Amino acid sequence: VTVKDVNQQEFVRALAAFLKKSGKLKVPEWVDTVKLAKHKELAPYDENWFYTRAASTARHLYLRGGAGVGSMTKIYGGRQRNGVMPSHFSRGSKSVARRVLQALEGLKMVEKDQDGGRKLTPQGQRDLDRIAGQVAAAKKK
Amino acid sequence: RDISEASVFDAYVLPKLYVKLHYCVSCAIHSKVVRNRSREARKDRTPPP
Amino acid sequence: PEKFQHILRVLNTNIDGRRKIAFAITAIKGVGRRYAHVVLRKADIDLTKRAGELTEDEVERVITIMQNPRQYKIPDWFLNRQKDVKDGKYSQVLANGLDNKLREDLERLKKIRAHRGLRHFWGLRVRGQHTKTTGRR
Amino acid sequence: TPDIKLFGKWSTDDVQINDISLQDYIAVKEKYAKYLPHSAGRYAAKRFRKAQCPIVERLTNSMMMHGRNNGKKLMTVRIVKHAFEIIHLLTGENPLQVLVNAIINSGPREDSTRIGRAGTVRRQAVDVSPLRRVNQAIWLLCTGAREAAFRNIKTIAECLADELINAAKGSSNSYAIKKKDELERVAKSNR
Amino acid sequence: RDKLNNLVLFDKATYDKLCKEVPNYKLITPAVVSERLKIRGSLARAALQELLSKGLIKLVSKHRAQVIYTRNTKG
Amino acid sequence: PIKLARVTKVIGKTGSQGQCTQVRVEFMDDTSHSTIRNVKGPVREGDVLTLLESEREARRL
Amino acid sequence: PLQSVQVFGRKKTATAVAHCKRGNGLIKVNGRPLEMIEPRTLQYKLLEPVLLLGKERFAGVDIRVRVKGGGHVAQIYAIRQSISKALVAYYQKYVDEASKKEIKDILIQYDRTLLVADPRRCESKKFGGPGARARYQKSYR
RNA sequence: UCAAAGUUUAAG
RNA sequence: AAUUCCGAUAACGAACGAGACUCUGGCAUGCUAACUAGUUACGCGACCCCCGAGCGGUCGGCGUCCCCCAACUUCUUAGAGGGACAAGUGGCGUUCAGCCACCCGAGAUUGAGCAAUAACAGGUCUGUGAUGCCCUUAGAUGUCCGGGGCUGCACGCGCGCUACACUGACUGGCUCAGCGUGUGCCUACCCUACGCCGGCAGGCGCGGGUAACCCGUUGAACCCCAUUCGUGAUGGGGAUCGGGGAUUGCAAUUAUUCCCCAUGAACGAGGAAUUCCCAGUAAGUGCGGGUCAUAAGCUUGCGUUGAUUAAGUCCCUGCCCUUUGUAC
Repeated sequence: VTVKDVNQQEFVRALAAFLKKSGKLKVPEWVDTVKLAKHKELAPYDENWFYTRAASTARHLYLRGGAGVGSMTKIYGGRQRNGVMPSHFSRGSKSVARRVLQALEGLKMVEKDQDGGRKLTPQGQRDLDRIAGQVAAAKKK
Repeated sequence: RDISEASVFDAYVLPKLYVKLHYCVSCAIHSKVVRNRSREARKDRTPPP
Repeated sequence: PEKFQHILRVLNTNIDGRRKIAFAITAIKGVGRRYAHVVLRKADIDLTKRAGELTEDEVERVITIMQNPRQYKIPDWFLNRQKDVKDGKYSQVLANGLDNKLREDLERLKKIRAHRGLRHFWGLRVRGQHTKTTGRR
Repeated sequence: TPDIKLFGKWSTDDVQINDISLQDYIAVKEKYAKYLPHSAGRYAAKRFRKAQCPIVERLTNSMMMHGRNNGKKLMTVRIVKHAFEIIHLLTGENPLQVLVNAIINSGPREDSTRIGRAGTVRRQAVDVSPLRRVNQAIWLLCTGAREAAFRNIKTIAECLADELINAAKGSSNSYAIKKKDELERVAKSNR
Repeated sequence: RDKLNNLVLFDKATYDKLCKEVPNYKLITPAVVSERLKIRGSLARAALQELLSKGLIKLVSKHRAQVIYTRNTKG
Repeated sequence: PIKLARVTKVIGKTGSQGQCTQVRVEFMDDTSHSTIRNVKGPVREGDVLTLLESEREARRL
Repeated sequence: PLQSVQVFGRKKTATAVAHCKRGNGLIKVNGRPLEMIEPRTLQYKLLEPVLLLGKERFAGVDIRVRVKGGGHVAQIYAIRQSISKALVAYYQKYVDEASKKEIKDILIQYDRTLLVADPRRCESKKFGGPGARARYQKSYR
């Protein structure tokens, strides 16, 4: 069983837990202080969010390769309340995406590809698709 | 038919309420007893059907 | 759980213990949902708690962080007064102190007889918005 | 599932319509009661095409209302399902039957058509069409449920359930059933 | 007319009322608990989660906006 | 007495603004009976009205 | 020789192509089974044909579907049309016509949408208003 | 099978 | 739908308009087509690591590495054809013109473009090296440079945006578009992938792109799924205002824009009034194009989600014909 056979929501939860248990990611200094994108009124309520979005980046990379930082900002984009003016798009934070991608690089989940942009690697394909199998074998539900 | 149903007398032919009315022009025209006519059709003093 | 305060008195303000802590603090002039959350993370508090819970030590600990942000790594940006003319400091002004700092700046512009102070003095819009159509008070 | 079609969970059969008039224009079953109350459904094409649209779909559509909820069907599909769940727990019996009953005692019987009458407006009573009775019922009770659910802690679904229950029961307690008897009373007052 | 003031606490009498009464209802939602009592809403949700964990009330559905709970599952 | 009545012939659309269909009705219980009446809403040949009154019979309006 | 059939469904701008093949009846959209896709409230939709006709009719025909264009709902209505249409086209060609006819009848009495595609498509805006038919507000006084 | 509805630059 | 027809007949036979027409929308497993579409399913020739299922075979899944001496056009682009006519069946209609229904299937109706006569003393001389006359013409009403102003606020009106929340807000997560546009220019500069530095706006490197080639499977929003919050002017709302930081520019103070922290107003659905709209429409929802160094609360396009109610009538407001009255 691959990762596409699993309900992607409960996948990223399991991948995040995996990345915590490993405990060799490289969460930078800011995490606590940072906003996460110019969209946001607030920072994340889940205090160990870095692990979660790292997981989310990895799974995105499995599904679609060649994803640069700009591509990672575009995917983590949304609405921007101008408040009294109407809403627009805004690309997500670059640096956090870049730190996530550099963290995965150190893990050896991923590798910077030819023709630019990240792709995940075999050793990364391991973990992603291993935990998919774990989720599939959780229970018939 | 409701009255025929609840009549005492068998069959019974009903009555009729007769009135000769007298409209003056104003009141005739307003109540559409008489419309106007074109200058040539004014002269057709046959009644309508 | 926790049957203690419920209502709080901190830095001249009456914080609703009834409220949840990150949003309870913000009652104070000078701290917004950003800064309160930051302050709570540096305190290392389970912020799911209500403000009516919490030990008196914990609330004092929070106050000390809030007052002196840069000693517990609350960075430069998260500071409502950066590079503030009266000394070249960078810090976060709170409570009546904030309102006093504001009044000093308006008073400074007034004393200078700058444009922006004059409009402030005249009770007009300062940030060059059109005044033909709006703010009829 | 292959022989008989459930509504996710609920049954189509054993849903008896009382009033021979609401019948025909309530499509809880011809035989045709589908899985979902969402549908592609171009039922606005011709005049009476509307009548053969299912009543649970029609209820969903009516729910999808008051600016901010315009077009948000799935939003309201979920609402409907939750209201049906809540009806099942609270009342028992099929929530589709409860809904049908509500519809039957919530549509008017006669209304007062605004005729001119010289100049100043005084109406005459007239006797409403079954489709029109079904339409009104639907929107009345949907609206009553909506109006209930604004500024207090109560989900739309829950309100929607409470309205349908108090319509099915001749409660004089739902918005819709009370509104209907007020129209009827006005009608009688100029019949 | 409306001015509704709620509780946010483990304040004894209400907690006993939750343990006795709430498991006998048919509809058990945070909203319905809040209208029965004078309990906040978040407090109501937590209380209903505790009763789930204890095994005194039954899960119907656990959806984003609305959760639904039932009587014990009697016999 | 709430009498039901099946429509035999939808006659023509009256009402000031155009609204009340003038409808000819068979009286359901005893089909010898046949009145006319006005109706708010969309009507068609072969449906059933619920008449609360059963003795009024409208004409022009 | 293999039994291949590539049939499309449409809805506004959603070209869902379902591709039937002599297999064991998996039925997966893009790269995943019918229990995600993930508007999810509209799961019974993309299930409908299978639920109507049963697993017995599908049984020996594996169907890989690919979708693009449209939005979430339109895509579901496309795939639902397509997989049913594909099944009918398989039965036409590599089974027998009386069997097809029976399937077609069973689908249509449920809904004509399953085979016939809606012509309805987004109407063009004209100047003097924010949309097609609505106009900008008139001032008068 | 009839409620109320008056007036219109000197400035071409 | 139509001065559209049929039919009547001191008229006859014509012209315009309407219709036809042009573009568009939707049907074609039919035909012609492809490395600037897909590839399409094969072949899996594979790479590839346990990638997974699985003892191992065989399968599931993509990323792609793929050319060409694989196979084609289902999806794609766009050609020229076809395709619906009121043609069929039943009524209704002078058994004409036609109307209604139903079959087959798009059911005459997808939506635009074009658009007569005669007008108006409508607007436009501030679009023109279209232009009469009048004015002015070196201390210029010419022209250029500096500065200011068109943005000034007791107030009144018009089109707009944002809201007043929990059918919600926030924080995560998941996941689908379509018209377009783009440098190497008519006077100085575009779209921008990828890599680092920066919380953020942004900065610095290298690349691709006169474009179905690169941006770009344009990974849009709403939506969907888990968050907390709990009817409190509340975490709804985001005005006003203080401090800082970016870019555009020759120059931004009267805040050019953008980012950040802080501040946190009225507003709890709007009186009399009155606008717009009938099908993928209204409404929500974003994204293009225009202007544009800097750049949309406007506009003009685009899709995405998708209702209620009508299928009628002359009551109001108007319009078209006929008769009529008229001191206009």
